[PDB]
Amino acid sequence: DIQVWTTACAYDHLIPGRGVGVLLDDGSQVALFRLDDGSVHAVGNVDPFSGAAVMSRGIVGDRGGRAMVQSPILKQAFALDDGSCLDDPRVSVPVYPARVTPEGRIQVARVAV
Repeated sequence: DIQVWTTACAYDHLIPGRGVGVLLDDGSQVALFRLDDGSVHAVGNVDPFSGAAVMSRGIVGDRGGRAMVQSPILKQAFALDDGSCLDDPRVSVPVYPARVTPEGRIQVARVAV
């Protein structure tokens, strides 16, 4: 595995709970969120039911303490940690490594060979 990092933005430019769409080096589309605990999480931007590129516009919440985003129309919950649909175990979005560098830059990786 190699991680190919795309720099999203300055940490202090992302408001907690307000997702943003990020384009990775290979064209993958990502929904990026910062949470109240300071963490950043990147999941697939495409709703896996409708194909709508709108996940970044979803509402961040909790399900039994577990951080999630609800898709905008269909209102289905996806865990931010592993991209699993919490409402339908057979469905998921991809999850992408996401970090904040010591200097305060948010990056998102895709994994390549």
